[PDB]
Amino acid sequence: ADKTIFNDHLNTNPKTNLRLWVAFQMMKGAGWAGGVFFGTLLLIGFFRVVGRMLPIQENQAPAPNITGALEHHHHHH
Repeated sequence: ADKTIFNDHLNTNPKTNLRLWVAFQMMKGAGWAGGVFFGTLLLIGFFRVVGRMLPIQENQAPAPNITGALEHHHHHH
């Protein structure tokens, strides 16, 4: 009893190692990297930009304002 209806041991098996390597790389790589990067960036990125309107404007303007700036060029003199 040895090879006949037995085998026993992993015997390295390149096919098994290859699948394990690719599986881990794809899972951890695509999942973690792609998941967190693409997932978070897209979620928080798009939501934060559209929601908060970060890109320009924001809400107001640190400028004194007072009452706008110029409705259509005026002159009080």
